[PDB]
Amino acid sequence: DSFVIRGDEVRQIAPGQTGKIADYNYKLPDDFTGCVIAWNSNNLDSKVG
Amino acid sequence: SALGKLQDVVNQNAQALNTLVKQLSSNFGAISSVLNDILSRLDPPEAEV
Repeated sequence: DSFVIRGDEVRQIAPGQTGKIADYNYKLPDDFTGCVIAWNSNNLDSKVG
Repeated sequence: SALGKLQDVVNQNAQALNTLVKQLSSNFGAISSVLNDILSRLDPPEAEV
């Protein structure tokens, strides 16, 4: 999967975590057997204005 | 003092049943002994423990 979220919502992408970005947009199961990969991208996805 | 053994057996069975019933009112280290209250007060990820 591939999506772009903010910094304070990266912790919500995890099995068991709940909130706003993890309950209405993208929900992970409690038995999720995988690896979450995220990194800062404040160089091409943020224009002036 | 004649019907002693039968009375003792009946009392032992009654005490065993009463203890088995009262064991449902213990926390065993949890926050409470009410499954509904636990599920209502905590989200499933935390209430699973």
